[PDB]
Amino acid sequence: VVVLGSQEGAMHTALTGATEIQNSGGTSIFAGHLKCRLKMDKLELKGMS
Amino acid sequence: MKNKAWMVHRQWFFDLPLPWASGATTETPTWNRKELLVTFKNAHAKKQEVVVLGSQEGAMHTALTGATEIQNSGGTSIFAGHLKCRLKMDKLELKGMS
Amino acid sequence: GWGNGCGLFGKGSLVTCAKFQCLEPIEGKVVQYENLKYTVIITVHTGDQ
Amino acid sequence: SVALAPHVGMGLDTRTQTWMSAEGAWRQVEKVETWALRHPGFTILALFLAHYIGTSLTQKVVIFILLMLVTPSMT
Amino acid sequence: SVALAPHVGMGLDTRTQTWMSAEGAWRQVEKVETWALRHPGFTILALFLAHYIGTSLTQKVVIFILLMLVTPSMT
Amino acid sequence: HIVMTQSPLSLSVTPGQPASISCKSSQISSWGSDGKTYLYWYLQKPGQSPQLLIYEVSSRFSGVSDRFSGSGSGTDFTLKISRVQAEDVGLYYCMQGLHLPLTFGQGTRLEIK
Amino acid sequence: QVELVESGGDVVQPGKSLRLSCAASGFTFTNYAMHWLRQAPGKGLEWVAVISSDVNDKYYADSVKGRFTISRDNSKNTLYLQMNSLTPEDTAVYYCAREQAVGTNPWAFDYWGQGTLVTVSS
Ligand SMILES: *[C@@H]1O[C@H](CO)[C@@H](O[C@@H]2O[C@H](CO)[C@@H](O[C@@H]3O[C@H](CO[C@@H]4O[C@H](CO)[C@@H](O)[C@H](O)[C@@H]4O)[C@@H](O)[C@H](O[C@H]4O[C@H](CO)[C@@H](O)[C@H](O)[C@@H]4O)[C@@H]3O)[C@H](O)[C@H]2NC(C)=O)[C@H](O)[C@H]1NC(C)=O
Repeated sequence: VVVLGSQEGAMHTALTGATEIQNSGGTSIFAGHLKCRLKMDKLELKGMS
Repeated sequence: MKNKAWMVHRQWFFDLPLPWASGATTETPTWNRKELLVTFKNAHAKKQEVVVLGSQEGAMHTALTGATEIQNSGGTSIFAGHLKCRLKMDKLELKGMS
Repeated sequence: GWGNGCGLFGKGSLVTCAKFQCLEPIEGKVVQYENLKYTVIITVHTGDQ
Repeated sequence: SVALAPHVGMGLDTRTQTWMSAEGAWRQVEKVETWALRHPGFTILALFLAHYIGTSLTQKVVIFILLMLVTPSMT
Repeated sequence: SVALAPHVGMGLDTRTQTWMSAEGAWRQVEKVETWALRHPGFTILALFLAHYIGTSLTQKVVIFILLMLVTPSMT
Repeated sequence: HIVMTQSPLSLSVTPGQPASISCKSSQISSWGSDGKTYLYWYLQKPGQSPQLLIYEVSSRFSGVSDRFSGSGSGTDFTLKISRVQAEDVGLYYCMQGLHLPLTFGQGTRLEIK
Repeated sequence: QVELVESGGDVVQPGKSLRLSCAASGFTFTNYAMHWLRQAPGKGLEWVAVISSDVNDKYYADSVKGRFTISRDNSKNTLYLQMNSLTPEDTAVYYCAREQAVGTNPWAFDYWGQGTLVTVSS
């Protein structure tokens, strides 16, 4: 009976297409996208006059 | 590796992608093809980072799927193979005829 | 660009060197034919107990 | 990396059972089986391609089998 | 796990560089090339199979290339 | 010769409760070339040898329970335990690895209240 | 799985030199920087000396600088510490710490030895 070993190197090459995200404290993801609407009705420019 | 052995083909050993060295038992060996372990990751063309990719022991165990294990532990005693021989029975005697 | 202290706008070069130290290497050893010792055991059907 | 090149079929074959000869036998087949179970649309794509590139039934079967065996094996 | 189920084409796609993209873009291609250079006779066998199965200049080439892609990576 | 000053010297807390240990440096232990912060947290269990819990400011070491987490950026670092068990008795020596003559802190003590 | 076991610890009168030995097992020794650390009874952990991967490079704590000597017998897979001009203050439990398995620091501790006790008294 023999234990296979440590699968970290195999895991790292099995993740060859995944996207990395920084995980320290808050798991602040840095990849992604967001759709947002810009309602610029109340917005003005300084010093038109 | 790690108190284990295998009888791999020489060319297959020379082909696998891991950083090799002269193996002259000297200190501070210099490894060729270090890029197989380090992985640089430019995130947003803002800066660059370095990783070491961890231990390849489990992947190497998988990459030995067709190899034959032997008992290097103790006395490097190989227990796999075959041999052909011929037997000259001209000099034998039965010890029981009389 | 100017936000990084450089007057010229465009793409800049960058290098990242890191000292790589190896832990737990794997040795590969040949065998020479002047040091190989086969062993054959021969047993006669003596009828021993 | 290293796992992609198993020491299988190199040529040295002996009576003694090799390393992981029980588990590492069907590993490649199970990879393709799981990939096929996970991605079903490429089955339809391969059927279409085999039908439209093969003029004989045996050609269609061979093309379909090779397409199923090539893409999960590639990735 | 085993380096036979990479996250190459499935799932999300973002603008950021995925982990180990440039290092592994050509990994399987290099594997196929080194296997072919190490075992040349299978090229002859694949040529034989292609030229003796369902021959038409497009099929005769697609079957050959597909088999030469299947066998090394499948290994 | 960066001297490490720890805020708590004795932390008596009931089980199933949080805990915050502070190890304040005399200088920012942020290596400029890589931007990392080399602050380590060890725990010598009573009648035992010291272990390594968080081998950075916030990246915990292998084999460490789920609850041990750190923080801090330049000089005010923390060791947060979420739910204290009965095994947490020990001495939480912090350490800085930034400079060669590395110096431990005096080390707090945790007991069950 | 790594095992670091101490040796050489015993009683000694002040001024008499002593040589400590750290036996190592469970990993390739020649590639790892090794350390010596001590804990005086009821006192905080205090690092003593470090030897890097290359044998020549060594460093010592200023409180003990010039009194100790650290050596590496990597062929036997063991570490050597030479204690000279011992003081009754220089009594503590001494540890043998390996280099960090994963990280960025060239020198760090991840696995500590069982510990040996040396007593300097009259
Ligand atoms: C690779 O990266 C590592 C770590 O990331 C670097 O390690 C450095 O190692 C050197 C020694 O090899 C360390 O030098 C020590 O510096 C101490 C700093 O003290 C003062 O620092 C200021 C600068 O802020 C100087 O201007 C002063 O003059 C002081 O030096 C210094 O106190 C210490 O000397 C003391 O200790 C030694 C050993 O105990 C005594 O022999 C000596 O007499 C004195 O008492 C050292 O000189 C340095 O701190 C390490 N740096 C870091 C970040 O850890 C490597 O240098 C990097 N490069 C290579 C090639 O490895």
